[PDB]
Amino acid sequence: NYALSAQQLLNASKIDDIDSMMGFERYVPPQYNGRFDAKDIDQIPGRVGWLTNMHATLVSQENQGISGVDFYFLDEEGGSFKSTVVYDPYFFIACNDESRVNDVEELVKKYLESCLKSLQIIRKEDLTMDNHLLGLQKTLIKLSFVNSNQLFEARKLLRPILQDNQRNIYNVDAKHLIEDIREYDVPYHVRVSIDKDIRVGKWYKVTQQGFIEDTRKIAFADPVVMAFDIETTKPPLKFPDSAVDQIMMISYMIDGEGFLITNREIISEDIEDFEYTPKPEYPGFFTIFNENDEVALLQRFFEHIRDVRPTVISTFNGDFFDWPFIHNRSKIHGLDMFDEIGFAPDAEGEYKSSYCSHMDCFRWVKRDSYLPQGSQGLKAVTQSKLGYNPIELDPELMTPYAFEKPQHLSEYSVSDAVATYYLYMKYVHPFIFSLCTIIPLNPDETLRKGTGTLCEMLLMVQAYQHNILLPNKHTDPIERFYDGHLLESETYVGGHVESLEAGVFRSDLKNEFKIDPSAIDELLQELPEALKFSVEVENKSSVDKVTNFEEIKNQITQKLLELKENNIRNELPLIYHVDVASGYPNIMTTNRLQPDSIKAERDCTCARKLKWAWRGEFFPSKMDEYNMIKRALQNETFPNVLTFDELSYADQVIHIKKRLTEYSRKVYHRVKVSEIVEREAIVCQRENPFYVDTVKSFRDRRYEFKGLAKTMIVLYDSLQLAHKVILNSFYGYVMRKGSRWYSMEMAGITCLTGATIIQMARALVERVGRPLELDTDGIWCILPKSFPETYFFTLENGKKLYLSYPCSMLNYRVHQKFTNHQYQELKDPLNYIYETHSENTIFFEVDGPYKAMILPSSKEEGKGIKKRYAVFNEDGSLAELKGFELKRRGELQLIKNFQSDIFKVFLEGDTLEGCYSAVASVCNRWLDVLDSHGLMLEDEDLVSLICENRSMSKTLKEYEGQKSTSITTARRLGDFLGEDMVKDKGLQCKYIISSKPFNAPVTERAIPVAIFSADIPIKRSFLRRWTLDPSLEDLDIRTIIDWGYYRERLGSAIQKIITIPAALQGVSNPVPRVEHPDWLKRKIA
DNA sequence: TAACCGCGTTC
DNA sequence: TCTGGAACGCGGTTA
Ligand SMILES: Nc1ccn([C@@H]2O[C@H](COP(=O)(O)OP(=O)(O)OP(=O)(O)O)[C@@H](O)[C@H]2O)c(=O)n1
Ligand SMILES: [Ca+2]
Ligand SMILES: [Ca+2]
Ligand SMILES: [Ca+2]
Repeated sequence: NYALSAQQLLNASKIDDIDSMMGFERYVPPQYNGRFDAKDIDQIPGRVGWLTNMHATLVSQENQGISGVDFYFLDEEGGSFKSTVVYDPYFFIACNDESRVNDVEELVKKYLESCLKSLQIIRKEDLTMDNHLLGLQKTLIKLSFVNSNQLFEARKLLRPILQDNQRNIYNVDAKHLIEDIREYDVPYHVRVSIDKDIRVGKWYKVTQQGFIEDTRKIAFADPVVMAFDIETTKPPLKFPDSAVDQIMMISYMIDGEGFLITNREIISEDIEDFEYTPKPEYPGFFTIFNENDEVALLQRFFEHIRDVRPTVISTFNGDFFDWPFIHNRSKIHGLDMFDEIGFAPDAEGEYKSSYCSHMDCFRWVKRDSYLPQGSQGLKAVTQSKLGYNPIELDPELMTPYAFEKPQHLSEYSVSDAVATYYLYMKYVHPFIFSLCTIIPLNPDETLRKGTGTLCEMLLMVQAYQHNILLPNKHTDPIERFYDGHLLESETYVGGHVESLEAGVFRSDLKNEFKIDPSAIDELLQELPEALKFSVEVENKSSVDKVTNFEEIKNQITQKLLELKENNIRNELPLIYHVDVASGYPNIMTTNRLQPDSIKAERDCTCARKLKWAWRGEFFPSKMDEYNMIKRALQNETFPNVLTFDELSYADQVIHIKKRLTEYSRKVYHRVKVSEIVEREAIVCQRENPFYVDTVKSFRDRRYEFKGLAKTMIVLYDSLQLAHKVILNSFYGYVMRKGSRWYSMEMAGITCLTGATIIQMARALVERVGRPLELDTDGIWCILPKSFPETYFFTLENGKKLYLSYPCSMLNYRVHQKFTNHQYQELKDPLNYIYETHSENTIFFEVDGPYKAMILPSSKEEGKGIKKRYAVFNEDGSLAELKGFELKRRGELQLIKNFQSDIFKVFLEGDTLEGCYSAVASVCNRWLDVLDSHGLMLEDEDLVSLICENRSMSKTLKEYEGQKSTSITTARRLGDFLGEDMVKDKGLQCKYIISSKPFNAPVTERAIPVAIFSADIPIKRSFLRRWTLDPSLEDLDIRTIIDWGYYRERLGSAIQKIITIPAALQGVSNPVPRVEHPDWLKRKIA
């Protein structure tokens, strides 16, 4: 009813009251009936402020509310204010016929009498419309409304008329010309922010005309920024519960000033003031508020937020723990957190306020940090991004340390707060607010929304600003068939990966090369052109201004000629990485790839016929058994009591696929059948390049960031990764569900074209050297030391121009075989003149030379290991480590600690055999611990090394009908500590494999490690039940551990990184205590 | 055995 | 409701 506007107006009245309490009274700008000129900004009457936030709202006439957006400002005088803007929400109607739009308009004027406020004829460009490249536009009816509810009230009324679309059959209505509705699902506050070009993070003069952007102001304003971490009482071996657990202490930092509140009914002593300063750039003075009760703690917390009026509250995982814990504690205690500090949970359950953004730094880590999930806890993030190791305390030991050593518990509390404040200010604050200047979202949404949604935001701004009609969101095809088979998956062949060699490759050991002579012949033929290519395209200069071109040319010709006569050679190597820079982006731009450019047979040489690969996974069942399964389901009854037809089409196909899955598993002994079909698609080179240019803009931006190559802050590159996070999702947005611009064809052209390029690079490197590993756009390789390497052109300006022949010899061939000579661009739009030119932004980059690269080998004959290796810089430091369990989250700590200790030893020795002998000494030492059943290890160190931690993605209940060590652990954790420990997601499952039950699967022998920290009577009872050994009396873990399972695991690793690779390099087993697979035993003969 | 799955990584 | 992609290692399951 109209009550929705009453509820929403009552919310807006309490928000206004809270805003005023926090210093955000509404500012109405002074009247001026004079002209608005940007140069007159100081003359126009108004208020100037830095935009920090923005929220949609409902306002009254100053009977139903009017939609608007409050904008929250920080003024130059240190104060603050908010200012509202009113804007009628709207969406469009498209027609089937443009000669009868007025007939359509009349009908809509009557059906939506109680909804419509305005109606207007708008013209927009439709990229799906014929001859739209010659100026043709689509006519639309723009329906406007007072507030957002009346818009949704219209959409509810138009759904009947849309779903329908009687007379004598023997020889139209105004309702049947309504085609679809467009731009109906744009979030209101985004619609306003886009139409008015208003962005958080920019300065404005709020005037009665509008917001006047003040480009003179360069820096951000300085908001009051606050961060806090809460520590609570925790049941031993169990998780905390707001229902029964109190808050020990809240620790927080306002603007570099640290504060700590203690609950004196849980904290055993009044704590005196102290300081925690980890690095001198992170100063932590801390003042303590030793309050007696939790009430006095929650109230001091609330009173302090009201005092400092903070516009940014930062947390670390505060949406899941801190905020809902404080909320529940305050509700138990009669406090209403909303009336206190204006904070409350929203639909997604996160905690937000109107006057203040809540910045959970965990959301930044997960999305934009480019950190492995095994390093996304606060401890790791602090080390990698802040540069110190913070205070640590066993969570099993926080609750009792409240009484025994209170100061120690407090030292941990401040540590969490100091890390969170400075992590926010040095990383999340600059990136999020700067991203708000280009993305029409408030800080809360810019921090949390998926990168795919950030891309749609950027693309919608371009579409609106070129008057391009938005496409509706993609609707997923519920069912699709191939050759009569139900497809369970449609996809494209993506990156090309190749393991080519394993073993140890090091700059101080010679390698055997066989140099194709025909390869050097070609390289000599293309050398002159490719050499001009380096100065004029790679370096953007002129061969005439060079002074050493022929010198360098002759020097390169010699090294190649020698390697032509002297083909077979045994010399020291050149370890190199070669990668295409912004590869997938540049491939799309070079080829002018955008979803609206992919078209089928149409009148529309703007061909760009490009190839992609289609892979389909279909049920082996034919359509006839599909119908049988359907009819069988129809004869069945489903719950909500519901016939199969009463169900939604999607739900029906879920059922059909499930029963079809079981039928194929029996009758066909399979579930899916894969078939790869090569396909071709047309890419028009004259389409509106709004998508292509949006990617081009962000790519050129990241080039600048990377161009900040320093040889004192490197955080510049800490943001180039940010541009990459957006660019990568620009390639993925085309396959995203619910996308407005979708084309599998475009994503497949990008992948297949990239594979073609990387295989061309490999095809020549193999004829000139030895390629080691290849993945998507990169190639790890070793080249002879006598191959032409680095050269500097001498310019008449005294300038020096880099030249890596190995790179430019490939770049020239790329620009010779993959250049788009069909790129067309609008020269003069007034008379529609298009001009064609050749475009190729695809370039390779080089890394190295590197001291050492270690590549592991498979346990299966012939196969290699992909996406895993270790590289070392010439100074001994670790350059790259990829794939190994050391980095991965939750692996057997023994393998992680063995790998950390083993890789650095691959640098010692003066021969390939001596390297393996030194690395084997470390292997035998680890084997000694496992064969010593941990005799020289403390029981604590042994559990740490022998425990494997796994994170259950979902809840145990959703894993029904499935067996896993994580499931068995979580089930056994429930039987011992209650069903409450298995309620939240992300359950970390720490377990140990037991020897008994003998002859039993590993999954049935996963004992949770928390049982060994339990009471001695509780220990035996559950161990007995889990070993199936009633006689059990000994409980030393050394007696229960299946030392053989752990020895086989250590052995598998030794075989893949050392023994089997050594055999492929000719060396004999360097760890005979680890025996070779039988196939390798046979090969030695 | 061959086919498949969950997790967490490299692109 | 909100929601970028595919290729790959490893240790387990099932029938
Ligand atoms: N999280 C990621 C990382 C990479 N890619 C894809 O992998 C391609 C190549 O990977 P990479 O070389 O890491 O990306 P580039 O953009 O080429 O970056 P760089 O300049 O470092 O080579 C990217 O273009 C992108 O399409 C992706 O889709 N998602
Ligand atoms: Ca904490
Ligand atoms: Ca790349
Ligand atoms: Ca790179």
